[PDB]
Amino acid sequence: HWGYGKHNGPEHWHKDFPIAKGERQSPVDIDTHTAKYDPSLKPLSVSYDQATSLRILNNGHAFNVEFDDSQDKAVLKGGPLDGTYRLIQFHFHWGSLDGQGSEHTVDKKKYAAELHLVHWNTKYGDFGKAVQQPDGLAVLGIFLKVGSAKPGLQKVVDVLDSIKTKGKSADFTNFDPRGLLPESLDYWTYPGSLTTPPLLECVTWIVLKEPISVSSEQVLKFRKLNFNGEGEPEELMVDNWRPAQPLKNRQIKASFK
Ligand SMILES: O=C(O)Cc1cccc([N+](=O)[O-])c1
Ligand SMILES: [Zn+2]
Repeated sequence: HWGYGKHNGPEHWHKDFPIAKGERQSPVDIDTHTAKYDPSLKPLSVSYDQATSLRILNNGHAFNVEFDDSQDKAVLKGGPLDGTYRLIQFHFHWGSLDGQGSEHTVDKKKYAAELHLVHWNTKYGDFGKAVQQPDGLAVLGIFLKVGSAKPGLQKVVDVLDSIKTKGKSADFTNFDPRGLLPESLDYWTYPGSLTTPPLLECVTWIVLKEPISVSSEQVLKFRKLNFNGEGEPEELMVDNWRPAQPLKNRQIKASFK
């Protein structure tokens, strides 16, 4: 099934998911010179004080930190959005080396990794219904550069040994995602898609301008994860990023001058 090898990676996905060649696919390259400042954009409202993390899962593609999304406890609002979007999970994409790993690029620059905080529009009731709608999801994307450690990341890094292989989970309560945010909430936004199959065109992307810094040691621990299941040939979970897709008939808008 789909993955990130030679035989099953991004360049193959269209055969099972023809929307891979669609009009609003993600990620994209962000051309900072052509993204226009939109004064009508609002500040983003990230309200994570009541967030309830529950579990961390290796799904064979990344690891997900899952939240209780049965009430409006961690929500994203404002920005480009109408209405309220509940946090369901976050996950990352990363490289085999520090010079690649992000999905979005900035003037063709690849970051070492990219964090995706996935939220669904409460007007649709549940995640599965929301992904069927063009305004169903809001994904907050945050770039990771290698430098100083991110203290708030370390709890995640240190549990990864317990979820080495596909289908492993571990309890992961009381994790505060605020510790993964940069200082500024300046952002770019555009309409796009899930970046893994089924590649549904249901996402308002909000990509923060300011990266977070993580240490080399932190990203090295991401790269010890496995795509494979327990006792299968080990294949390191690295390069689990989809490359930039054609922008087509879209505009990327900036919240900032
Ligand atoms: O790979 C999946 O399981 C599908 C999926 C589910 C939730 C968010 C997603 N995203 O692209 O941000 C993709
Ligand atoms: Zn993602």
